[PDB]
Amino acid sequence: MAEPLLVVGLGNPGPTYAKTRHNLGFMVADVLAGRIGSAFKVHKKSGAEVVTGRLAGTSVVLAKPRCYMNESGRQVGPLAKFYSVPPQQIVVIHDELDIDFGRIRLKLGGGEGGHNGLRSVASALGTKNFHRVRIGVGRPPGRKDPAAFVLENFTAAERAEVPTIVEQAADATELLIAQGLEPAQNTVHAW
Repeated sequence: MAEPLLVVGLGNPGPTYAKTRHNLGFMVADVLAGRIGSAFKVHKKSGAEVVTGRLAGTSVVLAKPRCYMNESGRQVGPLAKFYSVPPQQIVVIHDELDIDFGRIRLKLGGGEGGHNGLRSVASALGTKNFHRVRIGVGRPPGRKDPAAFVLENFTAAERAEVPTIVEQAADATELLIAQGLEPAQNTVHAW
């Protein structure tokens, strides 16, 4: 019993892109893994960044693509096969325009803000079914698609609810394994 679930953290390491809101995966996982007693291993290929930590009780594998979102779908595929884990019931932390910054929504689907980061993985797996966690970053105001704006942001307003996301993300991820998704998504909708 107790198979290591695959937790995918969406990160976009780039020249100016490593300082954006697209680095959620490895930026948030850093502090939570450090506390539980977990170090990150660099296995450059499909497992560029992986940490095995156990929250709630069961040990899970948190993988972060250190490549661009374009290449993200190419990371999960081979990695899943190594540990013989089904890439169906996976959780992926990612930023989306679905809601404003402060609260988050964990939902299964892919067609809002980060189309490529959704498409890359969805098209590679040949299906959706992924229940990803969407961090609300708001909808960048403009006559152009947020696609262009979300690649470089410096809005002090996003910083105000950063601590709020931290507490929610760290608690919800553990409670997810502890009981289920309902208690978790109810809490992030309550606070």
